[PDB]
Amino acid sequence: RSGIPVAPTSQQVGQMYDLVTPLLNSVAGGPCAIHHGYWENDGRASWQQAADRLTDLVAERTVLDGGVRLLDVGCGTGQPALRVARDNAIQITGITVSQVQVAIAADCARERGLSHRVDFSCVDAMSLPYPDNAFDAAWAMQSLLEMSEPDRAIREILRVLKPGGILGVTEVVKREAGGDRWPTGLRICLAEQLLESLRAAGFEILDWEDVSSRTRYFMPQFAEELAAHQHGIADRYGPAVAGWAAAVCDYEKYAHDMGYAILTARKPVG
Ligand SMILES: Nc1ncnc2c1ncn2[C@@H]1O[C@H](CSCC[C@H](N)C(=O)O)[C@@H](O)[C@H]1O
Repeated sequence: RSGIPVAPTSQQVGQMYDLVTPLLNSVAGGPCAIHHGYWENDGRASWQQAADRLTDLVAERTVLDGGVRLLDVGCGTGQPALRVARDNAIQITGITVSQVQVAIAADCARERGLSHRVDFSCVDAMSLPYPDNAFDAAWAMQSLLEMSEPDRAIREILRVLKPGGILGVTEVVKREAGGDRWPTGLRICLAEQLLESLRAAGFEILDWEDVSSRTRYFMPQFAEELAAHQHGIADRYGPAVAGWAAAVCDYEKYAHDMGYAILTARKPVG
């Protein structure tokens, strides 16, 4: 029944990422995935490696052939798009509200020799410039819950997908109804609420996988990485970034209530 509970504007979100990007890159050792890792065992792989696994799982579910056009909704620094573009002859349109991320993503594309397959733009997902029925597939890897009006973005994605087009969504969720923003600033949402918003917009749900048991290593491991780079965060990156950093390192107060969802949905055929 209930959908995504519904905040910062898209410009404000872009600004926050403009500010925090250099810190994330520093922690990661370069432009990085900005999503949780997925582990096969008891947390052995680095979070970067585990994040690449998540990317690969999403690509498996969404890139069904060569020669398709894919919209990466909230593309971060473009690292996941470029990972997939290395080995898939497809066209990815990556959109983000952060001009810092656009610039980094486009440079990375150039450096890697992948700009024939991937391009990046500063575009608000709540208002897409694209015609109806433009894309074979889409990703929203931890982007929908950052939006002021996620339902609006979901309807736009449905609009610009072709009939039968596939959407893959990942998100940090409240694992279960037992026991509103997380201390990191992320909107609190159940996977069940995300599903209901997708359905309500007109998507067919193909699959939901609750993978909370595979991703639980992320917050502790990323916090430890962050803590190494924590000196002078407030003076070097600004107080907003310092507040966010403090929240991540405070993960023991809340992360046990978090889980993770991989959703596959499609625009009805026609
Ligand atoms: N309204 C909006 N329109 C487009 N992108 C948005 C948006 N609100 C937030 N985002 C983007 O969503 C991303 C969240 S971080 C996820 C990044 C990427 N999908 C990854 O997996 O690495 C950021 O790039 C942020 O700028």
